[PDB]
Amino acid sequence: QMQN
Amino acid sequence: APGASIFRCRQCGQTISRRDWLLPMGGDHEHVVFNPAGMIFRVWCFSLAQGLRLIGAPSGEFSWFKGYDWTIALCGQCGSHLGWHYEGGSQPQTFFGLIKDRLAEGPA
Ligand SMILES: [Zn+2]
Repeated sequence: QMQN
Repeated sequence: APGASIFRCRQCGQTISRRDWLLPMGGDHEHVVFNPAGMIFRVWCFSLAQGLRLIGAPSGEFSWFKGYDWTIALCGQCGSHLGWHYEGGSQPQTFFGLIKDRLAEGPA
């Protein structure tokens, strides 16, 4: 979801 | 009476950053990027931010900015994912990459  | 000066969390209104703190990383404050889940993000780079909570230990995996390790930045109030904190690089050592459409811009 929140990975860069 | 400026109307563009500060950025708040769009979900709760927590104070996060200021227009004055926009940082042109590689010559542009805006970077359009996608993550391994294929989500596209319009990221604004800031030298400074407040009211966040940085979670986990820094990672260099899939970093959009060469030489920087990232941590997830959540709204310290509501827990909304607002972007990432970048560190471990040079000039600058650290900065924030915040997701533009997750912030509300307005007066102080
Ligand atoms: Zn919030």
